[PDB]
Amino acid sequence: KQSQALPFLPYPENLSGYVGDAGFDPLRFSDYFPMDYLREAEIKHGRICMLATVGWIAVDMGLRVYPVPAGLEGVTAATAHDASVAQGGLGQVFGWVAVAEMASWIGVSQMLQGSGREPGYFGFDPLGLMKGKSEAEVNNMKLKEIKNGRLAMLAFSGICTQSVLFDKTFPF
Amino acid sequence: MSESLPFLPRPEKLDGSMAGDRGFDPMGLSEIQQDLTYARWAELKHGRIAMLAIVGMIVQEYIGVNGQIFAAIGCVELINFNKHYDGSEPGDIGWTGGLLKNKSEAEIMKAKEQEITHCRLAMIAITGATVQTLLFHQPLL
Amino acid sequence: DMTWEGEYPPSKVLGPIMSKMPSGLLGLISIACAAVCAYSIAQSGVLQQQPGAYENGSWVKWYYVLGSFGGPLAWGTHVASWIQRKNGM
Amino acid sequence: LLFAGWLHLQPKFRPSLSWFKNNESRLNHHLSGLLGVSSLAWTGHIVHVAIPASRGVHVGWDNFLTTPPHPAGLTPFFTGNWTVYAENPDSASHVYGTSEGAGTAILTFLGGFHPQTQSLWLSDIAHHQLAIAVVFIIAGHMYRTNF
Amino acid sequence: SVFDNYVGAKDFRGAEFKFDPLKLSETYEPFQGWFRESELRHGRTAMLAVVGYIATDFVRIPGEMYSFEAIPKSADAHDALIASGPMSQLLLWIGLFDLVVTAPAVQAMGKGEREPGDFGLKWFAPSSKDAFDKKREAELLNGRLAMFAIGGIATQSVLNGHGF
Ligand code: CLA
Ligand code: CLA
Ligand code: CLA
Ligand SMILES: CC(=O)O[C@H]1CC(C)(C)C(=C=C/C(C)=C/C=C/C(C)=C\C=C\C=C(C)/C=C\C=C(\C)C(=O)C[C@@]23O[C@]2(C)C[C@@H](O)CC3(C)C)[C@](C)(O)C1
Ligand code: KC1
Ligand code: KC1
Repeated sequence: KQSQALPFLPYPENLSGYVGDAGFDPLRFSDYFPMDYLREAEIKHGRICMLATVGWIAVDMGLRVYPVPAGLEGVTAATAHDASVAQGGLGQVFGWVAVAEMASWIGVSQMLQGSGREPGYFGFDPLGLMKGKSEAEVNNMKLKEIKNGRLAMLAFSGICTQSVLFDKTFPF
Repeated sequence: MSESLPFLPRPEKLDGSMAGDRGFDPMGLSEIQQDLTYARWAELKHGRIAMLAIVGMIVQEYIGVNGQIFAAIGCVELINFNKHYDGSEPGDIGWTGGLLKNKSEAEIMKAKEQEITHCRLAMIAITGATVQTLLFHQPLL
Repeated sequence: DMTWEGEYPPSKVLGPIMSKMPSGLLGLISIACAAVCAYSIAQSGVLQQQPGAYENGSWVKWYYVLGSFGGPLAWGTHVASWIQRKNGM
Repeated sequence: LLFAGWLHLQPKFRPSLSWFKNNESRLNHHLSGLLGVSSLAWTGHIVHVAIPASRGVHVGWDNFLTTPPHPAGLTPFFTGNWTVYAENPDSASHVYGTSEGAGTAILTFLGGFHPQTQSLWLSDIAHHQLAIAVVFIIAGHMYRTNF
Repeated sequence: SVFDNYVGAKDFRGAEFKFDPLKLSETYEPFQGWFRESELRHGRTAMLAVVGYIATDFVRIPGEMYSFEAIPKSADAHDALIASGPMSQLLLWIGLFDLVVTAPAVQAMGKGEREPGDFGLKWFAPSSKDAFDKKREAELLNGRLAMFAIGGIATQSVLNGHGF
């Protein structure tokens, strides 16, 4: 009845499944927006930032692709966006993200009209890793994804701001 | 759920009865058609033309003649005009060399499966072969 | 379905999102959209008359165009704030 | 169009009565595709074909893939530096149909008339049609279709 | 009826002091839960403010931007730290707290599921509600006195210029 993260606010009451729940949501976006959309957005914000904070850390700590293509030679992670769109690069990344996001949009749109799809469910599990696991263990691994995703969202925002404001690379 | 896109439900008219059925209709184009006979007729014909256009672009540099080809394809499409609207088997106009009388209908299905995967591949290839011809203007290399 | 009687419509005419929002939250959002639109119009006015910032349409900023469309959003959220208040939120 | 009228009377291609009553999907397409996309495509014609022809440049089907309509060439569009397309318009002494006195801007808001032809600027018509295109494409996202 | 719904009808001698001359709690009877959540908020702010004016006049935090050479007594700590950053840092986090915590707290108070003034600090809170009610009037009386104390300190330190 009371929120766990904020034990003076009531429980938001729309978070009752949803493995990463702290009862946290004070502004009650779960009251106004569908929780299937909100968890799909949290998961997608999470696994993008998990790749992004590892890709910003790797590029700032040396580690270019070898051999380096033309136009990406003296370039850090804070200047690799515009240098890659001039080289080509992100133009092909944008093309294949677009055909993934247009196809996943039909997944999100059919999830909000039924279809029983879990938010943040694609078929992508090629290395097994869920070969008949129990639902208490499936929901535990889903909690590890949301917790690590929630950390990398705050981490990338720290890394990207500090690398541009104080003008340094990631071991500041 | 769909085979090709496992996060999507399987399309209702895309049960596993035609060749090449990977459950791939995300935009739902098959919901409004009464049958997929005319669309398979168009998928096979686009693929068979693309298969000849791939080899036609290979043997054009590795050696109006094509005006006789469009006149020859046009005579075949004129005499078999009603077969696209009869309701018959898509792609079949009886142009086989006796090889299609063969093993049972599981083998006829895998012959149609070998055609429609070659049809779908050559449409991606002739789109690629003509775009990177118009941009770079190299034959190959 | 969406027909209604009396002095105020029910909450469901606001769509599936704003029908659940409080009237005070929709009221404060409306002032926030009105202030962003009024700031965007006034700052695009001073960018038009600045002699180094108007040439070839350089007075057009993307955040001031997007900010100026808070005007119709301030109209609608204050209408929606009234409807939630009449419906007891 | 004469084959399509024959085709959509054949028994497998006759559309159902519910397809004719689908008001939400028809307005969405007719605002986007019929109005907005065609206005975007007509902006594609007059930027690529008509405004070079008024600038003394021939752009036809033989050379339109290898001749950019602007010297900056579509990188100010994707970087958001859209003021490059309004940099130098045609002069007040531009001889129409020739390159003498001719500008390179493709999307202006000049207003008034070209002084020789006493007619609208083609760069104003292109920026008109492009702004009309965006408004109608947006307007075709109002109604509830399958999504 | 605010004196029976809420606690704090006391004076400095502990006698019963029903103090509402303008009768604002009867003119604005739905607002009296907001009136107590904001009286405590004004009270708990002024109690930290009166300590933070006196403790600044002897101790600074050890940075050079906060040093005694930069800000002379305590009254220049506001204006000589606006562009510096520390006033913008507390404006962010208090304003983030008031948007994310306090604004959902005052709507849960209006719905009736939390008490006004309660932000979850129940560690040293006694049970046996009258004992808690005695702690709230001690918070209120020290709060109401500090609201005049920070009014007195910040006014007298400007017209007279003296510290403490
Ligand atoms: C380029 C930007 C763009 C974007 C972001 C969208 C986005 C959308 N369109 Mg729109 N569409 C566009 C351009 C765009 N469209 C143009 C220029 C036209 C002609 C006017 C249309 C014609 C159109 C129609 C007729 C309909 C939509 C609908 C929709 C909505 C589908 C909701 C969903 O999640 O569907 C699930 C996902 C899909 C259907 C996959 C396609 C989604 C992409 C974004 C559309 C393709 C855009 C463009 C042609 C491709 C290039 C962009 C990029 C990928 C490189 C979504 C808001 C539907 C709607 O409900 O509107 C209210 C609808 O009925 N669109
Ligand atoms: C994007 C996809 C698309 C496109 C391009 C079209 C295009 C068309 N359809 Mg539509 N149709 C579609 C999807 C589409 N349809 C869908 C999804 C459905 C089912 C829901 C239909 C169902 C349908 C039916 C039942 C019919 C059509 C018809 C038509 C034709 C309309 C007549 C015409 O040619 O004038 C095109 C006109 C122009 C291009 C110029 C517009 C001129 C107007 C006057 C401009 C004025 C507005 C201006 C910009 C602003 C106002 C000015 C202001 C200052 C006052 C046109 C070819 C009709 C037809 O003729 O079929 C053969 C018809 O009967 N359609
Ligand atoms: C009304 C509250 C308040 C405000 C607005 C200020 C403001 C200021 N203080 Mg002061 N201070 C306060 C209370 C306050 N103080 C209290 C109660 C004490 C005694 C502990 C102090 C002891 C103190 C010292 C030793 C110094 C300052 C200094 C300063 C100045 C800049 C740096 C700073 O923020 O100090 C840091 C803040 C503190 C050291 C006090 C900690 C805050 C206490 C514990 C209450 C917070 C509890 C509460 C739950 C926090 C919630 C935060 C919320 C966002 C979640 C700034 C003008 C510095 C200066 O040089 O002045 C010019 C300096 O050296 N203050
Ligand atoms: C309890 C709590 O929590 O809070 C309380 C606080 C408080 C304040 C007391 C309360 C209240 C009363 C409120 C909120 C009253 C608000 C009214 C409000 C906020 C708004 C009307 C806008 C009208 C029009 C006609 C606007 C635009 C109309 C138009 C046509 C445009 O903008 C055109 C334009 O856009 C385009 C088309 C193109 C652009 O390029 C250019 C421009 C920009 C010109 C509440 C409700 O009690 C909540
Ligand atoms: C399957 C179809 C396909 C083809 C046929 C193709 C071809 C080329 N890619 Mg692309 N590509 C993808 C697909 C395809 N690529 C996918 C799925 C991704 C992940 C989203 C992707 C990402 C990148 C990045 C970051 C770069 C990149 C490049 C090249 C370039 C190499 C020339 C060479 O090898 O000498 C040739 C044209 C680099 C470049 O030079 O761009 C100018 C470059 O930096 N690609
Ligand atoms: C948890 C996230 C977090 C980060 C990442 C962060 C960062 C910085 N804080 Mg902030 N801060 C809080 C949180 C965070 N702060 C909180 C919860 C409060 C209480 C409301 C708070 C208050 C103050 C005050 C009074 C000052 C202050 C400053 C700095 C500055 C250099 C710090 C250093 O290196 O010692 C860096 C950017 C000082 C400053 O130099 O401003 C120019 C300064 O005077 N902060």
